[PDB]
Amino acid sequence: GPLGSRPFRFSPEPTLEDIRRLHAEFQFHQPRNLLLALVGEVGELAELFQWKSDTEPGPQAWPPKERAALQEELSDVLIYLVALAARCHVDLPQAVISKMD
Amino acid sequence: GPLGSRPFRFSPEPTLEDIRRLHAEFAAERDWEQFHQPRNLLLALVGEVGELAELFQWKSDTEPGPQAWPPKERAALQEELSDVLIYLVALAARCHVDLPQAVISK
Amino acid sequence: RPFRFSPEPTLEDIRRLHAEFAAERDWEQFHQPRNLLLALVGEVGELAELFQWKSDTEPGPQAWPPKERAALQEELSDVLIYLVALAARCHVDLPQAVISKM
Amino acid sequence: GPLGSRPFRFSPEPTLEDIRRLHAEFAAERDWEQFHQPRNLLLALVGEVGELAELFQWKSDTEPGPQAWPPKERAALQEELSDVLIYLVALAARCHVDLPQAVISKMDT
Repeated sequence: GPLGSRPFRFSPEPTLEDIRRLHAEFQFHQPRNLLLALVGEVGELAELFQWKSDTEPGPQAWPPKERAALQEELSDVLIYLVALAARCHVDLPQAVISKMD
Repeated sequence: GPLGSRPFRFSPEPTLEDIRRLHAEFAAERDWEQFHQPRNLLLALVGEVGELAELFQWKSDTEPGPQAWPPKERAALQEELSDVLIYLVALAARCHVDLPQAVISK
Repeated sequence: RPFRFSPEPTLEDIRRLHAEFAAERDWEQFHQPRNLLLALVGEVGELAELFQWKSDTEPGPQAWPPKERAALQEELSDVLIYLVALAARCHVDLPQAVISKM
Repeated sequence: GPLGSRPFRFSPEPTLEDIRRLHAEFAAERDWEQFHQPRNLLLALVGEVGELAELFQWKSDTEPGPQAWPPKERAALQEELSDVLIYLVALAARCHVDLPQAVISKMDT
């Protein structure tokens, strides 16, 4: 019915290419520095779930404030991941295809 | 000159959404959804982040750069980078977070 | 004065000290394997942050100024404590798993 | 009963200092001190944390549980927990941080 279960989907933009072009528009962008920075954000992301066990409600039912924190940490991880991949000259989008075979 | 010249770029596709749907299909087709719970995907991502760090662990800061890494290492790097990306996408989708939008927002 | 770790506390001391700090707070419900594992990943992240701005220059962390060294000690010990807590929750004898690993 | 539970405890040794020495000896024998710079050890630690995370990734916490896993898995667990501790010890030492003392200092507040 009209009140439930629309499928979840991502917006079509920005794309991985757009995201990279945005990062460079914003030294310390050495591979290991970006890798360490990624690890730090992955840690932030993990902090949000550490005490969130089975006995509790999942992320799509978390309070708007909590969800906002989740969107931020997920975002940070992606940003450094794109930056790192770019820096390494790895065609990230393609790498995903050259994988699934 | 007409030599080592290539303004590195990402291909215009797959898009993050293409990657999501792509991975969603691959899973639904194998009945993997049961494993795709948030903490599971989070821990899977951490596992892949560990694999990626392994490629850089003994690599010095003054060295050439991943760009100049032998081909076998460059291939491993491609795989791990994209392994981490796939799980990050799976995790955001499972949490119903529109990743692309959260990044421009960020 | 050659560098060394102090003789104690030991890993067992650490396990004990942590086990009591939490008990005196009724935190046992929070010490489930995956919870502790994720908390540990969280601290490894804090530790990583102290080094992303750096580079392995000859003068290492040993020459880091006071505030930065206090921070490194803190994050390092934060990681160790959750690791100890995780091992205990898993009934893994960490000290022995180590020697038996050589 | 006789087949019921019992208090869990770590062995009295090796100590953290003992572990630092054993690892130092190992890197000495194989000549790895040159690769054991702080950032290398951190990233190596991150790698082992990844190995450890893999053992738990598809396991719920309301499931059998580690103290009940198959011996082969419990063996892998022991190995990965050890790997994380070893690099942690190595990173600390390489940074001249008295790890045990840092714990005490922490507990003081």
